[PDB]
Amino acid sequence: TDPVRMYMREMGTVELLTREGEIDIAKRIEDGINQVQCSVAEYPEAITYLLEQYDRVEAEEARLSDLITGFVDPNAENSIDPELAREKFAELRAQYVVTRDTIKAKGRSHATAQEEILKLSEVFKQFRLVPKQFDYLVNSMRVMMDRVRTQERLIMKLCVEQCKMPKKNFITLFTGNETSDTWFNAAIAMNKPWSEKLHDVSEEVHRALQKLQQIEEETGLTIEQVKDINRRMSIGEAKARRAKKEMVEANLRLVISIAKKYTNRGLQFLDLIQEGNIGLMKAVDKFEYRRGYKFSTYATWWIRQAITRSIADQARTIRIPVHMIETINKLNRISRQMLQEMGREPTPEELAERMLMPEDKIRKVLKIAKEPISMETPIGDDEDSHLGDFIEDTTLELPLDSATTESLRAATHDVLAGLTAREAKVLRMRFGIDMNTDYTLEEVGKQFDVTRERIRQIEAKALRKLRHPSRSEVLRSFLDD
Amino acid sequence: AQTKTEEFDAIKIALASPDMIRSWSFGEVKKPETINYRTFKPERDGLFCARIFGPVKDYECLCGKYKRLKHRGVICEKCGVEVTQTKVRRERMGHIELASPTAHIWFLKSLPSRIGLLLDMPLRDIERVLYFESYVVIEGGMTNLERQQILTEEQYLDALEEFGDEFDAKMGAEAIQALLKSMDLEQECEQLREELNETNSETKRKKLTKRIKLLEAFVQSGNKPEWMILTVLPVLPPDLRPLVPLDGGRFATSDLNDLYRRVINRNNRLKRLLDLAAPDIIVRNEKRMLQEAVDALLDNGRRGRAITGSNKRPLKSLADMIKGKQGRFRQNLLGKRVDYSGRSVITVGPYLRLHQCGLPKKMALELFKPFIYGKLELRGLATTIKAAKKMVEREEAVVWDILDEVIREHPVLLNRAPTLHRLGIQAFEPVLIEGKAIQLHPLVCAAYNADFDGDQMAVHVPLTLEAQLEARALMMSTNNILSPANGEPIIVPSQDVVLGLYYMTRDCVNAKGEGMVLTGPKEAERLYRSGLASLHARVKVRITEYEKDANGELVAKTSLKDTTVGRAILWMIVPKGLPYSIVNQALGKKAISKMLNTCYRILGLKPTVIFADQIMYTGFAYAARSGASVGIDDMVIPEKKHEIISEAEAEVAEIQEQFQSGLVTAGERYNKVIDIWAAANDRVSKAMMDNLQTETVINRDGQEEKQVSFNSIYMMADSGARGSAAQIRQLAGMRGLMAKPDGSIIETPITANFREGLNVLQYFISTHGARKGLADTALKTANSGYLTRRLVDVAQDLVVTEDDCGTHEGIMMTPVIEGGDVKEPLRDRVLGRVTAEDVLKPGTADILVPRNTLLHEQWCDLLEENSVDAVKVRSVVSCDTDFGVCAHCYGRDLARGHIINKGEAIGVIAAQSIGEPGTQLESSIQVKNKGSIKLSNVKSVVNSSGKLVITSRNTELKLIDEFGRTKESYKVPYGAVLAKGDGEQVAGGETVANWDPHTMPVITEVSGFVRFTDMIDGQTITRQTDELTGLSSLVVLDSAERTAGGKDLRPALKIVDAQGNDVLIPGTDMPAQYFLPGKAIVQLEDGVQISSGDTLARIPQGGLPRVADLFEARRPKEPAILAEISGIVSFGKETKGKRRLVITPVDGSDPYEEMIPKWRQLNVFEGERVERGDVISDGPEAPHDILRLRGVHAVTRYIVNEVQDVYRLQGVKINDKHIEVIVRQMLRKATIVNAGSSDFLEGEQVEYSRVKIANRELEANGKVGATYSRDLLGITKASLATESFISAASFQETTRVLTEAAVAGKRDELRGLKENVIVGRLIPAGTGYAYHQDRMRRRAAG
Ligand SMILES: Nc1nc2c(ncn2[C@@H]2O[C@H](COP(=O)(O)OP(=O)(O)O)[C@@H](OP(=O)(O)OP(=O)(O)O)[C@H]2O)c(=O)[nH]1
Ligand SMILES: [Sr+2]
Ligand SMILES: [Sr+2]
Ligand SMILES: [Sr+2]
Ligand SMILES: [Zn+2]
Ligand SMILES: [Zn+2]
Repeated sequence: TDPVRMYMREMGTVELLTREGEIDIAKRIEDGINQVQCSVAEYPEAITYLLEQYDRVEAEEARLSDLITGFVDPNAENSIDPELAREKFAELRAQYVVTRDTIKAKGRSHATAQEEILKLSEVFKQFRLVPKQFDYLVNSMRVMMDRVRTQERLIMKLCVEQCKMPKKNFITLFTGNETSDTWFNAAIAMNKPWSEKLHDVSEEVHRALQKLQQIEEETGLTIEQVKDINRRMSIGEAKARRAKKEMVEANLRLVISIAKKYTNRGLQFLDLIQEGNIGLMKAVDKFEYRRGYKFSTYATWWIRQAITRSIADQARTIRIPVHMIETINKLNRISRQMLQEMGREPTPEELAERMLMPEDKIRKVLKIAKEPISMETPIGDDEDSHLGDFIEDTTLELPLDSATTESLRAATHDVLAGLTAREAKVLRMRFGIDMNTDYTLEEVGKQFDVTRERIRQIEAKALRKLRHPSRSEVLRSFLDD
Repeated sequence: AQTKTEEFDAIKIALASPDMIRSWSFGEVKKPETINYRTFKPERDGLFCARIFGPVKDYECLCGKYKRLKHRGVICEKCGVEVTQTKVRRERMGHIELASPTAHIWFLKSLPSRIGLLLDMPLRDIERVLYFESYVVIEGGMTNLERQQILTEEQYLDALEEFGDEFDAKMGAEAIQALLKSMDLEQECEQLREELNETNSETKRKKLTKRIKLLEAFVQSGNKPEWMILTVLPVLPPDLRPLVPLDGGRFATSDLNDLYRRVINRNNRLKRLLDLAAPDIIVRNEKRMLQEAVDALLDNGRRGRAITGSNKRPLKSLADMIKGKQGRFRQNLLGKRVDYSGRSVITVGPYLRLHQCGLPKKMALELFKPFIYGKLELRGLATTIKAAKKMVEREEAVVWDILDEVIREHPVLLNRAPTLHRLGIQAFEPVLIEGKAIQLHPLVCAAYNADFDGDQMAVHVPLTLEAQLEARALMMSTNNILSPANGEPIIVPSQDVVLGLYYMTRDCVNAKGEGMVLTGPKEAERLYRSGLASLHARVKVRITEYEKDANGELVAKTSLKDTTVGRAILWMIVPKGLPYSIVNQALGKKAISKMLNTCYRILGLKPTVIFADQIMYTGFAYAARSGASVGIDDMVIPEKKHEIISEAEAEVAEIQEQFQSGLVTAGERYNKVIDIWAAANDRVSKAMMDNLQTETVINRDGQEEKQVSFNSIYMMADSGARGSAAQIRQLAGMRGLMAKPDGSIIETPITANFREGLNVLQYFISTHGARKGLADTALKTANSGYLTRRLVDVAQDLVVTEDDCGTHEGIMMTPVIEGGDVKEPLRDRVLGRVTAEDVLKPGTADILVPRNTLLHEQWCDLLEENSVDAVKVRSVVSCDTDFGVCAHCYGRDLARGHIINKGEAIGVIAAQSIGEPGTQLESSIQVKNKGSIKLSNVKSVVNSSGKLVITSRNTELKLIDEFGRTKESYKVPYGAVLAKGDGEQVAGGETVANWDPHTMPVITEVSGFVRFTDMIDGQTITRQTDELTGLSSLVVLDSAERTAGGKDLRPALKIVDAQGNDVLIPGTDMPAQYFLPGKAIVQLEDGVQISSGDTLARIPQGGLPRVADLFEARRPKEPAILAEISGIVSFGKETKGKRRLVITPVDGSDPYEEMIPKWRQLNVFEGERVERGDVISDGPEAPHDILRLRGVHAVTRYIVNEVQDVYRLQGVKINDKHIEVIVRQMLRKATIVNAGSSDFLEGEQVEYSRVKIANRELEANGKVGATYSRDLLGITKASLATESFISAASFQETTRVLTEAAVAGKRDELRGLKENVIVGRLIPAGTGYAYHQDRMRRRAAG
């Protein structure tokens, strides 16, 4: 086989790092996550979102799980108690208004304001979020970044390309000011051939800046402050993810050692390693360097968890649940015991006693535990034949029976023709003959001019004439079926 | 225009687009789920689904809310299942969206790589990128890497830092898809045509032409190279890969289902890994197996080998469904189960007619089951279908009466395994007989290879009026009394019928009642059955014979004839329109077969059928009356059996004395002793035919003894009923000689016959030939059956197109004469054939014999009196008839009595006519007419012994008669002894020239002693035994088997005088040294004096495999050398013992040279005017060499004659017209010389070029005349070049054909016969030929 050989040669180049070498990578992981957490704390909308989504679940009475478990999780500087949940989100709301009056006065972050913003970040770092709720907070900065650089690209499109302008003059004007319109109209005041020809598209350049300058009022930070955090956030995300790769790459040899034992079960050899590598992903994300224990012991449990879960979920054609798999494994262990202790073979009456389960349960599982047989199983060969060749189709109706159904409808049509006019219409509605819908006794009465009780009389009258041997000799032949 | 009509005419195959796959699909398979363990139902979005593929039940939903056939085409809002029939699960397909592009295995691994040839990159470079080992350059500019450059990770890192941005290179199957994305098909073809201008090449030119042929076919169809790598994977319908509960309870699933799961599993994992942290090592490895997952799904037997989850077997992949000896493509013909069919053991039916068979009562009731119900409700006996079902099952008396009414006038086909020729399936009108066995007519049993001992026959029943008519008009036994292989009738009496007529016609010396006058043939029956006269004895009878009139019929000649009593009774059986002389003689199998053959052409088809049955009825009756019995006393041993044996028994011991003494050597004893027993075996056999052949002696009338013996064994041998003369030899006389496991014949033969008790040693000796002969028979059917299969696949797609083809050209036909004996006359050869040119031979006064007319059996009689020779008749080879045979320019139908009607498939009959009877599989010139021998170019020299050996390369023999004219022409080769010189009178029956047939002797010129210079024993020469002169002789070995010691030594004989000096060759002052080539056998010893004319050294040169070898056009081990260009030809330079032939004419240019091996003996010396196609090396001729030089006529007659020679020795009669049909299928496909429209080499049909040349020279804007040379392809070399992918993938390799059809974008218009059998359409032959012409005509207009 080809795919098995070169995989061992790809990870063979990467050497194993042990002891203090593991900590060097582990330190970059936690510092990488913390740098991202600092970027979320600096963002003003994240403080608003944490107060907005808190009132979404708290207003719907006191709960315990689902959404509240994703939030809270506090650390002072499991079922979460309502006493502390109301307590921790209380000072955050108080810090939202006190660190706002200093921003409106003078500059954005002026001396005293800078002291309170750093105080505001300390309150935000107190909370820890579950990945489910943590992802959208990052998306509140990822999608909004695709609104700042995209609109600036539109400004650059209708000035540098449309008006044919050098890129040197754009550096000083679109960095020092950014906010005001002292770069758009100020360039025309110098009087230049490529500066005066900007009036042709003036209704699109600084007008589109209202989808950029409005962000300063939407979020609470200037263009200088928005780009400073978003670009810094991408650093921490690249810090952790790339360091987690090095931890996985070095411990790929540990995955193979565990995967070789579970080969005779069902799944292919390479499928066990690839699923085991996904188990190694969980063994790094939840791992800490503050644990003070061996990485190999913690990784083995997570790698084995991924293999054991997939080995029962997949492998077989018909899927067998986790609880049902455990009973099949229990059957095989006692079958080895009872065969040689007694003498011959364990009977369903005797096998049910040691399992502490009723006879109707064991005899049911034995049928489910059997793997479906292959289609091309050779039986005797000689003239070359398979199992799938001798299997008959029961879905198809016989051509003799198909002709009988056609003959029955043709016979009944001549039978209904012999009836006295209205007698045929009733039976064709009561039994749905030659009609799409089947009608009830109440439905005919209102659509046949006659009363309700009379319908029962003429129905039996029509039947009696067809119960006669002289008239219905052809219909009596269909009674054989 | 029609949109919803499913009536198709053509099928096309191309590469599928990812968007086109979604068009087939109805939903996406995202889960590897199948069926729940609790309730056996499809799950969500797995392999088995109701929302995607269709509901499991007929017109029902999964939950069971929507019920009854009321709802149709209703999409559910609770489940999402369309309320339709469950047959939708057989037609609807799904799709799997791949996260990463995975390559197709059919376009990658299948040689010589479709992706590889399109990109000009070897497979080793593609796989290393795809497999994730190295990068590849896609875009190029000023990066020094240009294109398709393989780069490692360490090389790619340094290359990006130096350049980057503008440079583009990717890794994996994504790179290959991007490489096929960037390539421009319009500009790649222009560049390749420019470079093929100055540097052309010869052998390396083929790969350059291969690329153009691949690129040009890719653009014209519009396949797009981007779809080579799969992005969307289609899924099979759940019904084709089903999970059905068996009788026991355990499920049964397809191997495809197990393969599909291991595709989606890693597809779902890759979708997870791409968003949940992506390290390159793991991601590339997940893409590595996903590519292998599709590879194992499509064709498992390529890259690795996947093992089933529970079973230890290779899984049936998507490719394995089509191929594998028994799949889906191959089961359309062979593995086809058929309704309305029966099977039972065959039995005799003497009371039945030729058109009647004895079909069982209980079988016919079961077979015509629906036919009973149809004519039971119609009669008014049964009320409905169910009431008619109860009457049949109860076996009512009235049902048997109706059953006979339906069977009457309804034909029934009878098939026997195996069918070698078409007569294996014949229609018969059944007669109801009680029993479980089927009765067959004894006469038609000769057509099949059937014997009533334990054989079984298939009983097929036609259903429609069209099927009933083509069984009576075509497949009926009465219509098929003649064989399609030859003009001789196949329905010929055998065994009991022959023995009955033989005893009836034979005469005795003096039986009861002799010398009577007898009034009519009626009084002959009056005497025999009453008990007054026997069947034998010569008695005069009054007979009234009716001869054929010129107009017909008035001739009634009555005369007294001298016959027997039994011959007169048989005349009543003989029809009126037949002479009395045909029944006058004692009738055997050879004589009775002539009766039906004469009765056919003289009267018709109807009279001879009634007569054929009348012979059978009378044949059995008089065979029973005779009472022939094989007794132990009938096994008569020759009077002096052991007397002859004793004369030869110790005669072996006489040579045993010579074995020890030294008169006759040990090697010469074995072949001399065996000749005594061979002569003794024939002597006992000839003595046996005296006490068994004519042993009567006791005659009451007179004192004579001359009479044909009335022995029961001789009666079976002389008539030819059962048992030939060879069988009687072993039983009464002597068994003969037996063979050894090696192949040699045993010293002492079995003396004991089957009359006496054989010995224990003798019986163990005889067993070897029994277990070897039958062992050959066990594989004879397999070898000849493959030969029948071989000839069909090449000629099946050939039918009669036109009524007459406008060419007055054919093949010269001469009666085959071997040495001085005629095998087959002109009458049997030119019978059926239609003449191309009128008869111009003078003999009797007449006004010409008309051409383009059918030669009748009576018309050929006129040519016999005039003695006509060499007639050019219109044949199958010389035909310019688009695609098929031209009817009139072909010949007669052998099964019919006239010309073959248009529409009938010739190639299928031609293949079966040779494959069926395939199971049964000169040296000295003698003159009879008086004259005188005159010789030209004589260079004869008289030797010491007294042999007139000629020292000339070319010698011809001529005879001068009384008047002074040439009579016969014969060729004399080198190394031959002439009896008479120039101008000598010869007697009637005398040999004039004699030479050894299987050798090439070397003759010396100078006389004297022989020196063995450079002839060291062991180093160059070895000792063995020559098998012609013979004794112990020196054998010269070629430069391959020689030892390492003697490397540079030339084997040559030096001629010296009495002193020791060399005798000079008359002409040059060079010493006499005759250089001997390899393989040559030296007879002379050292010191032996030789005269002028003495031989120095001689140079040496099956059955069914021979026929197979000639049809496959395989070149022999020693091919014959032939001159290519006519003119003044001279030799050039020398090496050791070989000559380089330089052929130069007179006109311009003409640069040609040849190289010839050293051991070959030539037929030219120096400065010879040689013509095109002359024999230089004697022996077998190469099939390709004859076509190259002699033309497309001498090669066609070469195939006919060489194949027939094999069948003539075995005793098989096959016409020459059947062979030439396959010859036309060998000559097709020709190489072009002159520039026309496309390339030079290529592969275009002969007629395809003939349509081209007729269109180019007049119109079509081309004006160029494309010159073509005919090529020969032996069956399998021609059957591959079919213009259909449906026909090809039937017998050829399936994966290669389907890939070639997809890339080129081929269309199958369904014209071949094999093409329409697979799809389930009417055959473009016979009845369906007139149907097929209605659709082909409306393609141009519309
Ligand atoms: N024993 C015997 N009989 C033969 C043979 N050939 C023809 N017949 C009989 O001749 C009758 C008519 O045959 P056709 O072939 O129709 O002759 P036709 O065209 O000249 O009328 C049939 O009688 P039928 O079946 O009763 O048909 P019909 O007379 O009811 O039409 C058939 O039995 C033969 O070789 N042997
Ligand atoms: Sr009314
Ligand atoms: Sr036979
Ligand atoms: Sr047999
Ligand atoms: Zn439903
Ligand atoms: Zn022709």
